[PDB]
Amino acid sequence: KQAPGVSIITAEDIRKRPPVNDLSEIIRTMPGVNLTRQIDIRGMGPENTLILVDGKPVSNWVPPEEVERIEVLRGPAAARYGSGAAGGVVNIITKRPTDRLRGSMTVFTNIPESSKDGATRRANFSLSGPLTEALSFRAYGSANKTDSDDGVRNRDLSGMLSWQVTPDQVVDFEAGFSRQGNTNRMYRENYAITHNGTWSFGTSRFVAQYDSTRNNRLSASKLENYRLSGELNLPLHALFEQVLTVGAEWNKETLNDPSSSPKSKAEIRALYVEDNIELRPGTMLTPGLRLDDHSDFGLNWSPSLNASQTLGEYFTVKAGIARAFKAPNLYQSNPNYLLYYLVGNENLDAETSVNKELGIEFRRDGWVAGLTYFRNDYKNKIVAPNILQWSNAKKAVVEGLEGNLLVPLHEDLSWSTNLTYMLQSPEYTLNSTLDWQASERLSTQLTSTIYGGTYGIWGVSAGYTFSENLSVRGGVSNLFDKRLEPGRAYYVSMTTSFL
Ligand SMILES: CCCCCCCC
Repeated sequence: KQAPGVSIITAEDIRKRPPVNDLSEIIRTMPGVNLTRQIDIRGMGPENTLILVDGKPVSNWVPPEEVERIEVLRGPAAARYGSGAAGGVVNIITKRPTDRLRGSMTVFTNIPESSKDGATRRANFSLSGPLTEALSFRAYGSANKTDSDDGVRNRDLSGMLSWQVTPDQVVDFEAGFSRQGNTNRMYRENYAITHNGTWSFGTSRFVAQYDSTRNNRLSASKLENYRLSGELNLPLHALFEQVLTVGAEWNKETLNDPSSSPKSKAEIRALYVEDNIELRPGTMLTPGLRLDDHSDFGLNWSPSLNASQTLGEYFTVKAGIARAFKAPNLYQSNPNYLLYYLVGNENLDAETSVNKELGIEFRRDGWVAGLTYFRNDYKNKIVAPNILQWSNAKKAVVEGLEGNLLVPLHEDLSWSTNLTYMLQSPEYTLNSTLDWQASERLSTQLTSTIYGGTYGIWGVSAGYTFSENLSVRGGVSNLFDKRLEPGRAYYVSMTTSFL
């Protein structure tokens, strides 16, 4: 669940700690992740956290209760994903069509104790199952209302049709929309086709994708992405046991917005090679290189080396180093667009960064303890300083510790804490959870988050499971109503399902 540079959140994790709005509320508890309200990894800023859904990029994403696992990748091992990934990758993984029919609903409602703060109700479903020996489907969708504190609506739906062409091949057809109101409106639609083959010589995954997004204003603007993607994984035994991965991306984004020659385009080509090599049982060496060619901005090399060595049964060491970048977007690279103003800038350079990490983990008898040092050294962060202009920031450093501790206090009691500590050119967060499996069915959390001048915020949380079909969860957040961010608030959730 925790290792160096990488964190994993489970359905069971989310299910115990229902968010109020989006998954950022849970993802921010992972080591090296803050909200600044958008996800920020290892100090690097939001614009360098990359958000994929089933490995596909996207620019509440996914109903929490529909998420199977969230994978968080930080720092060097995340360079491979290109621009937007210098701080790392959040990868949100969904539930998938199944040989048997499957429904779930969820209702959740969070009521602030202060009427100043505004209440939330959200609501979602997932249906999945077979049609045919060769066809399977899965639909999920959500509706979300959040009153204005003295509101805002979201609706999304996404469908997947899955076709088993062969026992060794699957195509996925996907499509759906998200819509948001409150005036400010946004409508987004999405199409994808996916081929996954398992072959004698390894595996393959090709992706086509289209995204539109329209935004209305208190004038309209439309954005569209085309993507193509190929990835091979070929295990080899030559010299040493290893798994060669080869991958290519092609990417077009178009923007039309007559708040400013109203159209703007950009194409992206890339190759990457990672080779994960077993030098010896217990030692992993994993070089890789990624070429990103940008239509405005030329070429960007992102070479990386990562490695791991085991130190007996109970310890492991991990280090890596990698170059990474962020290319500017169409708003920032084009002087004709003015936002309120701030102006694009045709002579912008891409942010570059050299990200280094080194960590140890201990693991024994349900005990887990990791510490990781990181240091990122980055250049031309794009930043806003009358008519202002997007600019390149001068050099900077980030450096922290990530720690993760997990302690079984008893068979059905466990204590867990997650630490993030950085200096930039000296703050820390601590996220802790005391968990009690009182019964098979009954489950209890105390949770705290401590910022550091330092201050504290504690929640309590309870859950009961009647059956496969029904379960219930309820909780107080900000127990002690610490103010001078949200006050104390009561929430309650019900999940029905017919697996
Ligand atoms: C099944 C193909 C649907 C394509 C819709 C295109 C709308 C512009």
